[PDB]
Amino acid sequence: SSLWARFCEWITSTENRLYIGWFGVIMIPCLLTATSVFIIAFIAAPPVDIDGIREPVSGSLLYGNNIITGAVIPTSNAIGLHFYPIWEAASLDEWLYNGGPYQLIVCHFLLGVYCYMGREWELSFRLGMRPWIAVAYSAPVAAASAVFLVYPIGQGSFSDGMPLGISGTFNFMIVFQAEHNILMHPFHMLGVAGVFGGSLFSAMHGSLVTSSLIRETTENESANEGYRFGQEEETYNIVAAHGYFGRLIFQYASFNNSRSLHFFLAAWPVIGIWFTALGLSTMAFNLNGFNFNQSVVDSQGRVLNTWADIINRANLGMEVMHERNAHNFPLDL
Amino acid sequence: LTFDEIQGLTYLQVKGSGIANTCPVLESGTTNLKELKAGSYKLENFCIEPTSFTVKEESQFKGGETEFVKTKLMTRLTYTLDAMSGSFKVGSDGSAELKEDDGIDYAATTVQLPGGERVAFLFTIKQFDGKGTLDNIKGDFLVPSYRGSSFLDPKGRGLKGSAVFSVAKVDPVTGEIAGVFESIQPSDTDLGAKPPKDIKVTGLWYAQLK
Amino acid sequence: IEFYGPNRAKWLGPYSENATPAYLTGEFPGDYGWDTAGLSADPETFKRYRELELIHARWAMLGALGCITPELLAKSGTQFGEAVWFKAGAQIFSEGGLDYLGNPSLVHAQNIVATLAVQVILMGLVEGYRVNGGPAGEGLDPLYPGESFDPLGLADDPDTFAELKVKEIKNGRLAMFSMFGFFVQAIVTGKGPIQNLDDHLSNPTVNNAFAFATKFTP
Amino acid sequence: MLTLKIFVYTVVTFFVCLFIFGFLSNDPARNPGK
Amino acid sequence: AIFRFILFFQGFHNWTLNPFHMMGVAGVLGAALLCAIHGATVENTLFEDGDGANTFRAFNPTQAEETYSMVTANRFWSQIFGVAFSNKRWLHFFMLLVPVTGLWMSAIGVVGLALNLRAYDFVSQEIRAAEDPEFETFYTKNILLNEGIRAWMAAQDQPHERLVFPEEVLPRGNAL
Amino acid sequence: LVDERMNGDGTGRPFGVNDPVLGWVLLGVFGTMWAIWFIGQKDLGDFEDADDGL
Amino acid sequence: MEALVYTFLLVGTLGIIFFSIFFRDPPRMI
Amino acid sequence: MLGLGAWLLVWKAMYFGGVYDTWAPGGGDVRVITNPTTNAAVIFGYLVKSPFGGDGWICSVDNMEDIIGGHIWIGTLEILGGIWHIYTTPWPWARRAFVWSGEAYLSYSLGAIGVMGFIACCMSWFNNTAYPSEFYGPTGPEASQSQAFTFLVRDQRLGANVASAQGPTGLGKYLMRSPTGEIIFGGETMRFWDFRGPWLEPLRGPNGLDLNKLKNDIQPWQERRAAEYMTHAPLGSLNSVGGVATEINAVNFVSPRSWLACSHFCLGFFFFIGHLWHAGRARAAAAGFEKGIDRFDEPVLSMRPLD
Ligand code: CHL
Ligand code: CLA
Ligand code: CLA
Ligand code: CLA
Ligand SMILES: CCCCCCCCCCCCCCCC(=O)OC[C@H](CO[C@@H]1O[C@H](CS(=O)(=O)O)[C@@H](O)[C@H](O)[C@H]1O)OC(=O)CCCCCCCCCCCCCCC
Ligand SMILES: CCCCCCCCCCCCCCCC(=O)OC[C@H](COP(=O)(O)OC[C@@H](O)CO)OC(=O)CCCCCCCCCCCCCCC
Ligand SMILES: CCCCCCCCCCCCCCCC(=O)OC[C@H](COP(=O)(O)OC[C@@H](O)CO)OC(=O)CCCCCCCCCCCCCCC
Ligand SMILES: CC1=C[C@H](O)CC(C)(C)[C@H]1/C=C/C(C)=C/C=C/C(C)=C/C=C/C=C(C)/C=C/C=C(C)/C=C/C1=C(C)C[C@H](O)CC1(C)C
Ligand SMILES: CC1=C(/C=C/C(C)=C/C=C/C(C)=C/C=C/C=C(C)/C=C/C=C(C)/C=C/C2=C(C)CCCC2(C)C)C(C)(C)CCC1
Ligand SMILES: [Cl-]
Ligand SMILES: [Cl-]
Ligand SMILES: [Fe+2]
Repeated sequence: SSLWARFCEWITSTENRLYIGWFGVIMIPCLLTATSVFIIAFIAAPPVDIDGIREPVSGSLLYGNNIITGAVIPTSNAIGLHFYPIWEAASLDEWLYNGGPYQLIVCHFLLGVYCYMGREWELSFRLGMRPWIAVAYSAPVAAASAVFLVYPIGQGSFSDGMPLGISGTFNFMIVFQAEHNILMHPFHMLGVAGVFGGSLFSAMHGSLVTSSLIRETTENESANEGYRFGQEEETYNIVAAHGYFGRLIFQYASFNNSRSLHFFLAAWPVIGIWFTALGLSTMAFNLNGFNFNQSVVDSQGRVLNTWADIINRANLGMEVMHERNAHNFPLDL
Repeated sequence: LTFDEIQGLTYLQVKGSGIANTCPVLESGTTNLKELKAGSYKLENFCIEPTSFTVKEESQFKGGETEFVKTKLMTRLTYTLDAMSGSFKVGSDGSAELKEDDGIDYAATTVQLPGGERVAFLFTIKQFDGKGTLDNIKGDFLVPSYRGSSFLDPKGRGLKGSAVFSVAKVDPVTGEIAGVFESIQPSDTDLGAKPPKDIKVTGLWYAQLK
Repeated sequence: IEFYGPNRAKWLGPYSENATPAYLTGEFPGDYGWDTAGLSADPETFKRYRELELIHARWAMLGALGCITPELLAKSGTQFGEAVWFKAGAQIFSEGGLDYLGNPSLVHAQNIVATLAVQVILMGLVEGYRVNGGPAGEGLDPLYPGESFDPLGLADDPDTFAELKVKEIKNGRLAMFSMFGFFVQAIVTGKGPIQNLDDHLSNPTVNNAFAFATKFTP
Repeated sequence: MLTLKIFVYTVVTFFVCLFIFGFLSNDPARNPGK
Repeated sequence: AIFRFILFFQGFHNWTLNPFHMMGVAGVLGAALLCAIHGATVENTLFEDGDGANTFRAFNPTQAEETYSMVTANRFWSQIFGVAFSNKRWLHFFMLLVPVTGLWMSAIGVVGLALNLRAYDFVSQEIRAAEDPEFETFYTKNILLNEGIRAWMAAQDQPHERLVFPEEVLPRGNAL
Repeated sequence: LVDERMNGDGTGRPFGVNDPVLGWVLLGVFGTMWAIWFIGQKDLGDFEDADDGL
Repeated sequence: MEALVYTFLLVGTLGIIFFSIFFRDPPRMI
Repeated sequence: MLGLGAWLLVWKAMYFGGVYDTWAPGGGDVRVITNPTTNAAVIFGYLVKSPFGGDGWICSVDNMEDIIGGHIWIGTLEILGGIWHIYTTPWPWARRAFVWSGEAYLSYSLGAIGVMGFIACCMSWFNNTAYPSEFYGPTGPEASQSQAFTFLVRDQRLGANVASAQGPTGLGKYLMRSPTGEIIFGGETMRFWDFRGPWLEPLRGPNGLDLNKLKNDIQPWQERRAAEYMTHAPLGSLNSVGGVATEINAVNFVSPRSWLACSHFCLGFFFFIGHLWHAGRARAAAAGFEKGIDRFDEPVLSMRPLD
């Protein structure tokens, strides 16, 4: 009947193909804004003073960068944590010099992905599922917000955020190892265990289910035509697969319940990523990694060397070369 | 604002508006040229505003004659050299002898050209001696070095311009002198890898005798 | 219905005489029972007082909004000469006549006795038409006509229109009390009312009203 | 730039007000229900 | 010591720029993605068999029914993400196929690095940056950083070379 | 100065508002959206105690 | 010259994404 | 009860002994607040100001008068809200907007307290008024400002100029400009020019750093604070070794600001995840499918296909 009622019925319909919902009205236009700025700025952005030391940095395809070296340059350090939109700038040849589109794209992309998580709640509630997909999607959201928002707040500049490009990502990672020693940090090792265990468990489950498919086709055609869509028959003998796994390793490390197996798959890599999401946020506030410098000492008092005392030399080599034209006072980068 | 109108403000009121990047505007003091006594004075706050940065575009589009081209600033509000001082004589008939020794005498700014080409340059009035009578106070300054000798090139290896003052308004009591300012200086070169460019800067200035 | 009936929201809560006055029990919007002087014991007197009160209400709303709006607009971003409703009338005499909205290319009004004459003629027309019924609607109800000057048509249902009656009367009583406040503030402080609000919000304990408590001393 | 700034505030506040008055408009009953 | 090996590749070989290593990280991290997706989907579009809210107690291991609504999860991920699976044969086979493809396509690049055919510097940006000074891409910062790794760590990493660099030879950075 | 700019960084103004022309747009969108919602209130569930919860 | 090749490859990848989303086979029932 | 809790702090400021201000001259000192600034147009500025740099959110609070006046506001407001809710009931626009159950009430409080944790983190890392530098230590920008001021006071008394000392790249080694025209220190504290500390503000004039005051008006207690803050800058480690990661085991130091910030950021982020748990589960339990899709009545096989 009424305009608002018909509009709400359309926007909470479930028959339009890509669902919208009520978080969708912030998810859709803001991410379209971020995409439409990023595609332009990856192609035709003028060089950007990332350092504030009057040295512009080329990042776009038109100025002698390929797909790997192409990147959206982050904002200058003199800009700091100041909110710097288009309308506060003088011209569009002045906004793009001082780290323009990074400030726009990051603040758009974060508001996009949080509302995308809300949308993943909302469509599950509209269909009648149980609502915990957004809880699992909270992990890469945290991993994005730690490098795009939390760490530049901690360092006090938007310069030290991750550059939006392939060859810029590694120049973020190596200098982060230089100043913070991420490898000697126990949260990061928990995240390494998370991603490696996630790959192991994915390959293991996809092996042990594909190894028990019930023969329903021939041996000339595809082995994927044995599953007609929307049936009620369990296409993999989970009893035989669990018996094979129990003969393979252990009978008390069973996980005979399929639901317990799926809880374990849902909770291994998510909790793996959450600890690195905390670890970046802790290293943002200058709470450093480990430090085993000059630990092994002989009976006289001289200094022996270990693998930590080689990683110290590698991090010295990175540190005395990162930001080569800025640092004068001997610390605090 | 004037000088006391600026210093009546607090730092929380100055911070965030651009009032700090200004000479204080001088009141009605025109044509007081006979109201100028002698003495080996000094200046209290010798500030100089620029208002237009033009670059001699050496590229030809008409003939063998090149003009100066209005452009855009690039960094942010990063001009108006401040707190300059020295030794500043006023003579008999209006012969000013103005010597600059101290203060923030340099500011590095970048400026495009229409055509998409950036040019960095210093704005330096280091060690200027202007000895003239209130119309063309001429003399030269130094453009010391665009970057230091300890600068690292991106792969780990490795003058004098013109300046003309003028005097427009004179405070007879406190010695506050305003006026207009012009200068022409070369650009940055990366040590002969790129030939320099002529740059004209126009503006105003302000000073307080003491 | 809560708003009118034998159990309406009376004018003192539990302290409203434990009973209405005996000559009014609901049946009309805005009935709380506050007639303690008893001035409307006769039903035709009571009908005349409703027919007067509703018109004072509908004028008091416009008199409120016209005394708020220029102090907003001129202090925000425009120019009026003077926006305060003291000197809103004195804009004809000021410099070249009354520029409506501060624009010497629209009305630019002079000739104050001609404006008075146009007001007398047109208000005589509409205040005769409100009594007898003329064009754009025959006179059928002196208070609630409901015809082609009410184009959106919300008075179709009896109950929702019965609630909107009470909404109009409640807003009317509030507008009258506010306009009395405007007039007394205009007598006392001699300043604009939104200017009085901005003066009160700066220091609420000393610019209250009691600073202006020794003005009328003999 | 002010012509841009009015437009940006207009679009932002339109979408945020659509959000808030969407969720006030009877959300937890547009489910499959019981 | 594995950390020393990682910084060994990062400072001598520049193992970062190897497309085979890009394949490897894509395989590993996409498998870690799809594990979490499948685990948070299957037990979330689950059926109704028990009474209490503890849904783990409502599974017969000897069962001829299902335990998760394939149609519902298909409609879910079709309306959020776009493309969505419809064949749980192919789903588990794809979970099989992703990380082994990543690890084999990393092993090929480790072979190519063993032969010292490293993904070190290009032609074009280097010959352009030797000519034009102010170029300074993140690429030409990573190379100038890896040189700082390789000139500092070597003199104590490998003593059988028998080299002691003077401090003037080291990449200093002009008093950072 | 040399050029023209809003100079809105570091000010500390409510909602980033500089002109009252800029200030009116907030209410001018909020009130109309509220009015459309309050009209749309007709076709919703209004009730005494028919509450949507456990 | 090669920038056009780069842009053509990126736009073609996005086009295949578009056709994969919208012009798929319908996942049909029993 | 919370309103009386706020009025306890108001009474302790106004009448009982006093509160340690960090902006009293001659070093920080305990004083008695006499005029708490309770201007509504000033106090409701901080709730609306932009949460980015320079401007700052309520972490940019500076005055103990403003702090105690805001607590006067909260003490009135919470008592008024209590007297409101004891005698009122929720109105139908809120009786249909909410999920009314047990776990839902926990769900709202978890998200609220997660926002509380994030605000506490950004308070304890940046502020120096409510968390004074003499008690908790220097802050992030304060360390860099202290280092630049210490080396300027060092190199001033030897012969080199403080103004014309051109740095490596043309910019000032010691003094340079802000983006908004002020005169500040150089190096990398151009990201930290928004700093306002009591050891630096008497040396700060209308345009920022007064060159005359840096020539003439340096205080010995300011010298001592600057000499100790660059020594005890917040550069921790998990094994409690101070300095950078490329530093030998010299000083057992981690600042308490780092522990407070990191711990409350993690403990707020987990409450946020708990809110994303319970706000889904409560509305699902109120709807009636918190235990799974029923096999008979399925909401998908009634709908249209999408094709
Ligand atoms: C049970 C508690 C209760 C009390 C104490 C009141 C109080 C009042 N209500 Mg009521 N109400 C109460 C319950 C409720 N009221 C209402 C809804 C209403 C309405 C709509 C109205 C009232 C009105 C009134 C007034 C009726 C008598 C009067 O006209 O004042 C006369 C007496 C005074 C004005 C004395 C005031 C004392 C003050 C100190 C005087 C100041 C002295 C100055 C110094 C004098 C200035 C000096 C000169 C020289 C300038 C009275 C003030 C009427 C009203 O207030 O209109 C203005 C009115 O219209 N009430 C509801 C909702 C159903 C209630 C439910 O609980
Ligand atoms: C033009 C003024 C006016 C008039 C004629 C009426 C008329 C009426 N009102 Mg009403 N009213 C008004 C203004 C007016 N109202 C205002 C401003 C308020 C808000 C405070 C109310 C609030 C109100 C309530 C709460 C109730 C009524 C009721 C009534 C009805 C019976 C009472 C009666 O006999 O009133 C006769 C009134 C007059 C003859 C007005 C005399 C005016 C002179 C100048 C004396 C007024 C001096 C004033 C009291 C001084 C202080 C002013 C300040 C408080 C504003 C009657 C139809 C009752 C009812 O059933 O509603 C329909 C009822 O319960 N009135
Ligand atoms: C902290 C404790 C607390 C809690 C849990 C509640 C909870 C509630 N209150 Mg409430 N209230 C409180 C304190 C609290 N109140 C106080 C201290 C007061 C006195 C001012 C009130 C006064 C009050 C009234 C008058 C009413 C409620 C109502 C309600 C109910 C619905 C709220 C709603 O839908 O609007 C949630 C809030 C909004 C939709 C506001 C819009 C949100 C925008 C985006 C932000 C702007 C708000 C504000 C200006 C913030 C500035 C911005 C920035 C600083 C973030 C709910 C049970 C209503 C009800 O039915 O209960 C009787 C109602 O009518 N409350
Ligand atoms: C379980 C671990 C844990 C631990 C050990 C701490 C420890 C701490 N937290 Mg904390 N916190 C935690 C978990 C934890 N938190 C979690 C999970 C959250 C949610 C994310 C928070 C959220 C949180 C906030 C929001 C804040 C802290 C703060 C603090 C610190 C001071 C506590 C305080 O001010 O009391 C709080 C006090 C009360 C709850 C009640 C006090 C009320 C009385 C009436 C006041 C006394 C009146 C008067 C002044 C005294 C008498 C005077 C009289 C004569 C007049 C302390 C280091 C505070 C801090 O210092 O920030 C860094 C702070 O602002 N925490
Ligand atoms: C100057 C700026 C220029 C900006 C240009 C913007 C370009 C991008 C616009 C997007 C175009 C592609 C989608 C359009 C097709 C579509 O609507 O689906 C067709 C269906 C059909 O619906 C049906 O649509 C019917 C209307 S119609 O006649 O069929 O069109 C309707 O009646 C019916 O109810 C409904 O079932 O629409 C819907 O399901 C919902 C409509 C909204 C969904 C589209 C927005 C999603 C965009 C994704 C954003 C994230 C991407 C990030 C960047 C990679
Ligand atoms: C709402 C807005 C948010 C969503 C927008 C983004 C949507 C992304 C759509 C992905 C399109 C990929 C289609 C795969 C081809 C396709 O259509 O798959 C179709 C396939 C359908 O499965 P079926 O059950 O129908 O197969 C039946 C069997 O017979 C054969 O499998 O779906 C999947 O398996 C999902 C896998 C998605 C994997 C996506 C990974 C792609 C990564 C990105 C690659 C491009 C790089 C981008 C850089 C430029
Ligand atoms: C610096 C200070 C910053 C202060 C920020 C203030 C933020 C305000 C947030 C308000 C939240 C309101 C929540 C919804 C409130 C809500 O639930 O609406 C519903 C409510 C009525 O509900 P009902 O439907 O039950 O009404 C009763 C009948 O309809 C029953 O059938 O209406 C109100 O009470 C509005 C209250 C004032 C709202 C503000 C006034 C709106 C109009 C003002 C716009 C002017 C228009 C000018 C045109 C140009
Ligand atoms: C009921 C009762 C009962 C018991 O028994 C007894 C008693 C108590 C007696 C009673 C009571 C009564 C009362 C209270 C009354 C009151 C009234 C009023 C005040 C009205 C107003 C009323 C008021 C009103 C109308 C008002 C109106 C207004 C207006 C139009 C305005 C206009 C205007 C404007 C726009 C503005 C411009 O620039 C000008 C002018 C021209 C100025
Ligand atoms: C002492 C202090 C102060 C002040 C304080 C205060 C006064 C505070 C308050 C504050 C406030 C006053 C806050 C507010 C809050 C509220 C909110 C934040 C809201 C939110 C929203 C919501 C909750 C909603 C949601 C949803 C929607 C969207 C709609 C409907 C419903 C729902 C649920 C669905 C100062 C400044 C001085 C500073 C210092 C400290
Ligand atoms: Cl530094
Ligand atoms: Cl680098
Ligand atoms: Fe699985």
